[PDB]
Amino acid sequence: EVKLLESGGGLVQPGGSLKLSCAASGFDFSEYWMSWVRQAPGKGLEWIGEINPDSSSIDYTPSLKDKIIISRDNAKKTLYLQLSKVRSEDTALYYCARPRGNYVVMDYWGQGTSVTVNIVLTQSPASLAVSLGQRATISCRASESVDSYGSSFVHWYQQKPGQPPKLLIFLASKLESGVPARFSGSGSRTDFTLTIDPVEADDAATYYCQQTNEDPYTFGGGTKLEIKR
Amino acid sequence: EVKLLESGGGLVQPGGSLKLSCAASGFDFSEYWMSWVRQAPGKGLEWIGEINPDSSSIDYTPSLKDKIIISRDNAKKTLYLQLSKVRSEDTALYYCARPRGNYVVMDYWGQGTSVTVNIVLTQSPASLAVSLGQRATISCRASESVDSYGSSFVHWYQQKPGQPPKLLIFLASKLESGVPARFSGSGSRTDFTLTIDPVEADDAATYYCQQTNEDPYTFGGGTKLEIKR
Amino acid sequence: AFPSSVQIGGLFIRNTDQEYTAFRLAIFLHNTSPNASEAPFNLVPHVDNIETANSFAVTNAFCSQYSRGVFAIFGLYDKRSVHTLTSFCSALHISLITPSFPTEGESQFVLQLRPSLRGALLSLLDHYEWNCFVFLYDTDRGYSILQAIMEKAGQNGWHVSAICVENFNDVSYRQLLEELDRRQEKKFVIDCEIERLQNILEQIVSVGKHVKGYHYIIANLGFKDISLERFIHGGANVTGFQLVDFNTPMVTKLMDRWKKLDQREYPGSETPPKYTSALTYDGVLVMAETFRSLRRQKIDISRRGNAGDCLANPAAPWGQGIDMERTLKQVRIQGLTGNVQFDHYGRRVNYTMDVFELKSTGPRKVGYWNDMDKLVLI
Amino acid sequence: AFPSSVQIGGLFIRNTDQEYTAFRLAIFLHNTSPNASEAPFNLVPHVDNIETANSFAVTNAFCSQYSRGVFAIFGLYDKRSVHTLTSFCSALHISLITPSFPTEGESQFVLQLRPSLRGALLSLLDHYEWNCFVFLYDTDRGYSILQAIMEKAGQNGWHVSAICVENFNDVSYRQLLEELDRRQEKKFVIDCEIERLQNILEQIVSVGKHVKGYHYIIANLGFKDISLERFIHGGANVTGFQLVDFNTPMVTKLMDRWKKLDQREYPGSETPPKYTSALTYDGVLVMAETFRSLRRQKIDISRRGNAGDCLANPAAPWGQGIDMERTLKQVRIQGLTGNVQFDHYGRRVNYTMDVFELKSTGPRKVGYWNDMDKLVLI
Amino acid sequence: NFPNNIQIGGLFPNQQSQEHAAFRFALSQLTEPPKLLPQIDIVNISDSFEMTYRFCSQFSKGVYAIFGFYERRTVNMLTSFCGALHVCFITPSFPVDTSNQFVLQLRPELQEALISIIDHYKWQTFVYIYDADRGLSVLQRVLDTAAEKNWQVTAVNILTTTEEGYRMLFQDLEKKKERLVVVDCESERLNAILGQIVKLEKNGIGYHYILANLGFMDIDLNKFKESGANVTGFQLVNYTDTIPARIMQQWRTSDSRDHTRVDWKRPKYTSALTYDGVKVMAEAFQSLRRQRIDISRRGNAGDCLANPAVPWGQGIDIQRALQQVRFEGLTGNVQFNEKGRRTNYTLHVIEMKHDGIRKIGYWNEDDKFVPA
Amino acid sequence: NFPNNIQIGGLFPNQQSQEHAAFRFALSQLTEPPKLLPQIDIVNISDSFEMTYRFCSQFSKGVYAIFGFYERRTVNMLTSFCGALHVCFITPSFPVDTSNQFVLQLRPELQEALISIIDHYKWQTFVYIYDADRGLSVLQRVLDTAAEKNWQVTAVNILTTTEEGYRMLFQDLEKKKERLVVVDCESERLNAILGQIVKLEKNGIGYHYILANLGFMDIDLNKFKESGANVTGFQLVNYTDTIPARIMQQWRTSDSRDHTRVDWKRPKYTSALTYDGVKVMAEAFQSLRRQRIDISRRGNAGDCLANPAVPWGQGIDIQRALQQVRFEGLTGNVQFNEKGRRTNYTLHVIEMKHDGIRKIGYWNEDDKFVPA
Ligand SMILES: *[C@@H]1O[C@H](CO)[C@@H](O[C@@H]2O[C@H](CO)[C@@H](O[C@@H]3O[C@H](CO)[C@@H](O)[C@H](O)[C@@H]3O)[C@H](O)[C@H]2NC(C)=O)[C@H](O)[C@H]1NC(C)=O
Ligand SMILES: *[C@@H]1O[C@H](CO)[C@@H](O[C@@H]2O[C@H](CO)[C@@H](O[C@@H]3O[C@H](CO)[C@@H](O)[C@H](O)[C@@H]3O)[C@H](O)[C@H]2NC(C)=O)[C@H](O)[C@H]1NC(C)=O
Repeated sequence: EVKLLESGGGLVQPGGSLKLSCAASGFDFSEYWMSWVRQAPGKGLEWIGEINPDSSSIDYTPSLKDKIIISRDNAKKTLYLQLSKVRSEDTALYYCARPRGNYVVMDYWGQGTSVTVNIVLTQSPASLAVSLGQRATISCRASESVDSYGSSFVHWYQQKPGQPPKLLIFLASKLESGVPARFSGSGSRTDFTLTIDPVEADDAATYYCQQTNEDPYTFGGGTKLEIKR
Repeated sequence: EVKLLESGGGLVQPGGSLKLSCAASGFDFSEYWMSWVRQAPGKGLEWIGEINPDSSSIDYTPSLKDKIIISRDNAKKTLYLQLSKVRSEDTALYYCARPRGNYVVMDYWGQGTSVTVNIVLTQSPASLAVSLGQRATISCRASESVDSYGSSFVHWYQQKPGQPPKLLIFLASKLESGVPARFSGSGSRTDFTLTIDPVEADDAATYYCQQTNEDPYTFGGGTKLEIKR
Repeated sequence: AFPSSVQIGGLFIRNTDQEYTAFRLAIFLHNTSPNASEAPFNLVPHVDNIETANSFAVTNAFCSQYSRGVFAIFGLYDKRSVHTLTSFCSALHISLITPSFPTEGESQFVLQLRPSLRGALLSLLDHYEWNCFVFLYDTDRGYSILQAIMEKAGQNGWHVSAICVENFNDVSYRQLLEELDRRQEKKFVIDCEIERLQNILEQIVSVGKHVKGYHYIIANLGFKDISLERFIHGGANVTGFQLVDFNTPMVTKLMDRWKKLDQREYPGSETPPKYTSALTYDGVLVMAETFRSLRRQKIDISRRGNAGDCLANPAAPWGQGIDMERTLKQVRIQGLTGNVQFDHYGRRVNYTMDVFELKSTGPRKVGYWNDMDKLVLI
Repeated sequence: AFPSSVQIGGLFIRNTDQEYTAFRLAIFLHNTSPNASEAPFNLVPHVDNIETANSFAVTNAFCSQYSRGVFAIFGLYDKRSVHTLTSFCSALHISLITPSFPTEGESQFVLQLRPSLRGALLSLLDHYEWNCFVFLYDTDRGYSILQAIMEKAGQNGWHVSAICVENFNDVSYRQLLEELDRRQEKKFVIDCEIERLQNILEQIVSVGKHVKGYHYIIANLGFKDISLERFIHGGANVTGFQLVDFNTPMVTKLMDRWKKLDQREYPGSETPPKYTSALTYDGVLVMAETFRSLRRQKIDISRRGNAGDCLANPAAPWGQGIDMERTLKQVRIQGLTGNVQFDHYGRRVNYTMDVFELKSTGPRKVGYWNDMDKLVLI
Repeated sequence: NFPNNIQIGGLFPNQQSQEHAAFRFALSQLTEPPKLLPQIDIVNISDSFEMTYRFCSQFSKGVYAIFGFYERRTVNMLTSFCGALHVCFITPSFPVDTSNQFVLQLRPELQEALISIIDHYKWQTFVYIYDADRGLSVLQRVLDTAAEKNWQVTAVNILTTTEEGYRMLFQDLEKKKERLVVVDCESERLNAILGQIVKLEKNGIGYHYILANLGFMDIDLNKFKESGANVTGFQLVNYTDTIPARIMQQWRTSDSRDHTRVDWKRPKYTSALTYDGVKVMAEAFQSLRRQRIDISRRGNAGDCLANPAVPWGQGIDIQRALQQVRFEGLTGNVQFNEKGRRTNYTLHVIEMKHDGIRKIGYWNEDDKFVPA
Repeated sequence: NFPNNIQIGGLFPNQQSQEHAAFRFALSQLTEPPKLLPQIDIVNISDSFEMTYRFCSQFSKGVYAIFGFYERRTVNMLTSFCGALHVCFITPSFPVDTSNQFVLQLRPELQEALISIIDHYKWQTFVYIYDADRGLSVLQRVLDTAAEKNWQVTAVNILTTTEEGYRMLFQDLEKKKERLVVVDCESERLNAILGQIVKLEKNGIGYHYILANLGFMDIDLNKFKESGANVTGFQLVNYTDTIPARIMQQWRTSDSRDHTRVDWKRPKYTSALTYDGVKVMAEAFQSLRRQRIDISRRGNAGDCLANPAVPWGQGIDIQRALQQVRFEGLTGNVQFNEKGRRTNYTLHVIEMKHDGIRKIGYWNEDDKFVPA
């Protein structure tokens, strides 16, 4: 399991150049490319930019590309994203993440930090609450193909408010490493279906279904599950 | 050359048995048969008897066979001839002789002794007298075949009065051994011929020709030869 | 309602006119014979000459025989064609018997009439107390003998000089023999083809290694079919194996019928039959026995709907053929090679082999090898 | 007034097809040839095959040829027919030329084309410095070699083991070879017939005496006409004599004409000609040359009055045969075997022979032998 | 002249494999106007009946070149079919001693480099551990060299031996001070073999293991680091050079998804061989198009099983286009001799002695072993 | 049936010889009603043309059996003519190794008695002096025995060597204390050989000559009596037994004078062989007449030179008549085997050493050498 550190979320001056430091501890960007994603409060996450494994070509955001530039060092394993003409709407929560395709254990996003200066899928049921020891099925309908290049290309990531996001299931064939979640895609899955058995108190989070089959991998509305006491 | 001894010629009583001792010194009758002959004074020699080499069968005279019996010992090599009813005419000169067919050296007659109690051949010239160093030819005409069994079968022997006889030539192919006489049978020899070259004083003797082809070998009238001074 | 005339095929390779002659002799004595109650059915082969078999020609022959509607197949394979033909019999459910070298692992629908020489050779090597020798071999008949020799040498500490003579000519043979004589190696085990064995023996007697003091082991099923006359004069240690016993009424009857044969009608009749001809005759005999057994159990075998393409989109197996296979491994005949018996896989059990040693008066029996009593010497 | 067609006869024995074909080829080349000034007369043979030549068949053939009216006779004799035939050519005044073994003493009207091997063998034995060896021989070609070996051994103190192999079979040959090897006798001189020499070499290589350390001397006029291939591999010491040289323009012309031939009309043409065939060809050449020389000296040959009975009450010598006998010894030709020179007796004088030694690379020249310079090695 | 689209067939063993992902990526890397159309098929590596069924089906389809794998059972059948039908075959599987020139082998021979490596260390007595289902040609060469040079070789089959046999072998080896072993098998089986070696018996002093395979870093030799256990291995693809690093970067940063699940594990050399096979096929077809030679099929060829075995006319020209391909790809320089096998290659010899990865020299066809 | 007179031919070498006298005396002894009429011819035993002319003339005259002599030049021709024309030949000359059954040899073989005598005296190194014009079969047997028993034999030909060669041989022999000599030749030549030996060379210390012949007392060896000179000869005819003494006595006392001049003073054994030949011919013809078998000539013999041979039918029976003849003569028992040569003979071995004639033993075919 790789380790990602992202701390120092604080307010910034109006219009000043703000930088967020993200560290890939115990690893390097040479093996897996690092990508930053921008998410707002009560809104889906959007890819703020991507990098290359060899640190050759770096991608940018689909909404505000030229407004932010991210520089990363693989040998130092440290990434900093600077910006110009930062506004109130531009001060979104930028979180780094390691590449999910390298490994399930390597599919560990950063801690994430917020400052105060895509994939179209519908996940149901929006509200879920079951006791410990129960099984629940969540279905996310999508408009694109159910499976891209034979196997499925849909992922579900369970993120909590104030906690680091974790990718529960990836491509319906490789679930989360370290802690194997029972919820994973199976069958034909015209709607991406995940059956969790059992849920726990630590699993009280919103699982957003991002369809990696449709470029790019962006979290949708998601489905929130809790732990009934 | 074999040695023969015959001595003891003397007068005998009327009708008594006479014996002549003939010794074959240095030899034996086993190798060669011994034959005794009888010759009267002024007459040709007649075979008084013949013996065998193995001393098995003994022959007798052709004129008086039963009147005289001759006993010979080969190991002792001694011959003695006894007689019965001996008359004046029966007292003839008895002479032994070794076999002439064994060898020319073995053709040595005995000395011969006289006591006082065939082949038809004409030899010419009867009277011969030449100096030393001369050659003489004598012809002996006969009535039988000139040659018998391939070669000739006539012989000439030179005997002197009071001397032992000696065979000069035998069968016209083997002359006298010891002293090789030049007179020998040669050529076709319708009459027995012998060319003597040269004559000597010791050769003054009468040569009698006997035809061995005509049974038996008996000396004829012969021819007399001498030495002129 | 078993028809009298079956449509059995056959497969033969080059330099196999002797075994073809034996096959035709066996089919003649099966086809025309008295005691019709012992053979109420006729036999007509469907032969195919292959001319130095590769996999393509063998596949074409198998497909032609399948299109012709064969019941069993009498075939021969080399190293490069043992697998695929067997694989065909592993898919089309067509029983097949061979006189070629046995192999392990396949089993199913292929039977091997040639018994394994592994046990007899290992027992003879252990009895002679050999520790250091040269093993000359070829790769044309698998690698079972080489692997067994390597395993025995590893488990016993033997010094085996394994030399392959597949691509060796006469000059290389002479050089190898002289170099081996330089290293004072006088103990040899030779396992090659009959022509290769003849060439090796000819080069050995040409160099002058047939004198007393040299040991040679012939690793073949036949010993009297090899021209071994100069080795008698040289007095070399020669030991071989024999499968068919000539002092048998059945073998001497076949010998009488062989000397009764014509010259040009059946080629190769001038030579006494080898072990392969004996295996071919035993294969025809076991074929007749297994068809009589199929008659006995009152099972009717016919191939009418299963006469389609050689290779189709689905599998097209013969329904009764499995039963035929079940019948063909349960025989108890006595042929030239002795008692012919098989197991679930197909190898031969309870087979008697004779060890022959060549001496001044000629080869003579020393002992016999079975698979229960091992080697017993007389 | 020379007659265009002579009535020449010929005599041949059993196992003489190669020499007969050489004689026929020589007659073919002499008769139908260009340059009629070089050959103004034709030749027709009167050939009689004798079939195991005893004296009666040879006498019958000679009398038949005498009744035919022959002039010169090309004949071959064994040991049992050398004398009487020569006698038949001595009183009857008929010239006769042979490629058979040389003989001394008879001379007169007998000509011998084979050169004497006595001097070359004695010189090679003296050069090799031998003192103890085994002389294997037979009585089929006289006793001159045996007597010469005995005389040389007596004069030099050699240890010669003279063994006759006339009545020896294969088992006796093997027993003799093994007993001789038991006595550490590794030096051999073999002088036998061609078939006997082949059998001796075959038994030697069968026993195993062709390895290095054994010395063999081939006492024959030819060395390349015998099958010597296993001795090359064995590396045994082999030394032999050769009479004809294949690097001669006349010899290679004959070889080129011999390779352009048929089979059934000229049997036994598959091999290069032996020394006897070369001697036959040289005899035909010297026969044509002496007929031309007889034509040159302005003497007319004829035979009409001397054509009566073979065995008559008086002697009937050929009147002009003395001139032919004189002319036969005055030839100065060069043929396949080299310069053909004759003496007052008849044996070939002033000739050349070559010495060959056998090893891995094959036979090659080591030296030459003449009767004037003796043996000279290159 | 040459159509822009041409069909190629595939005899792939499994659909979920790293070789399949490398095949798809290498086919997606094509930009030239000649284009390749894949006709992959998934069958047993054994069971030559199914393999020849698919071969006949693909020949009826009308493919030009076939890329696939085989075992010892089906190598002879594929070689004979490609030599008779004159159909070009390109394979990354093991090479064989006897094969026609119309089959192409991308795996370099390891029958002479192993002998040179053994000669370097002056080995005389050792234990050889071979796999039966791999090919006995290398074992034959080792045995011939041992017989010629008077060596002691203990030849052991992996499937024949067992636990007690391994224990008796190792207790026999431990009695000798110098303990030398060579092994040769595929890395998938070699991983379990090395695990059995490490989790039962402590190696310690000696045990100079020689891993006779084309891939060295593919083997997880982390437990072979505990004590001693000197390793001598061979490597074909070295991921530091400019062209392989660029190619791996393009593979990693591409958006082609690569559907064969995780394609990393330990990059395997078979994926590089598959990439090189696609590269040589594409470049050879491009060069053949550059020469303006007609390769269009004159109708259809449905004669996989027919009594006239006449081959198609231009197949010899297709083989000629394949016996000349040349470029620097993942495995290095690529070249073929007259026999149609891989020649003119360089193997990096890497030896570890309780320290880490260290290269000691390189092997060349003409220069033999050059230490460094 | 059988006519009272039957004609026999003779190939005699010389009219003036002891053999002719013995022939005439033996023919004069015939008193049986079967009478042998003689046709003798005198020729040199050489120039085979003349001798086969004489043979053909005799055959045209119509002889039944031929008695004569042959040498090495005419042995083969006479043997072939008698084996082809089926004419019975009886000879007292030397025996040969190879001959047909229709020729009869009266001289017993000496090739085995000599070897036994040499084995008796434990000879290892010796000089063997042989005559070329006698037959080399005995030399071949001696050489084979020497090679088998590891002997040293110095083979010397009489005509080849000279006086200087004899001096060199004798001065080489004198260097060794135990010098040993074997000689073999006819007695006429052996007399001159022995005179050469006594003329200048010492015949004293050592010098154990072994005279290999059939007549020991034939040779005048009174000069060999000087000192030492031990000689071991063989004798066939004994002039002491009752029957030879009786026949010799009958020869001494003969009414008809014999031919030549002298046939005594050590008479030759060949005369005894001629007497035995006449006796066996007479006994064979008498036994054939007793059996009442027709042997009359059914027409004319014709000539030797005919394209069909056509042998006379009863001639083989004549050979049969020549085979079962058995009695005692001058040479002893006369018996013939299947091959037509004399067998089962007794040879008296007489060895003298400075003392006189003394017999040491005898030789028989079945008993080998029995000393006495
Ligand atoms: C792909 O094809 C190969 C070749 O046919 C298959 O190997 C074969 O598998 C069968 C099993 O269906 C084996 O048959 C049986 O094996 C058992 C093993 O215990 C044995 O007890 C039976 O008597 C029978 O022989 C067959 O031996 C085997 N062929 C070999 C090893 O050469 C392979 O299984 C196939 N793979 C798949 C995934 O279909
Ligand atoms: C009986 O036949 C033999 C041979 O068959 C005769 O011997 C031969 O005699 C003549 C002399 O008349 C020899 O000729 C001479 O040869 C010498 C050799 O040194 C030579 O120098 C003379 O110029 C003359 O040519 C001939 O060689 C010889 N044959 C031999 C020895 O084989 C014998 O003469 C005949 N008997 C009678 C009574 O004629």
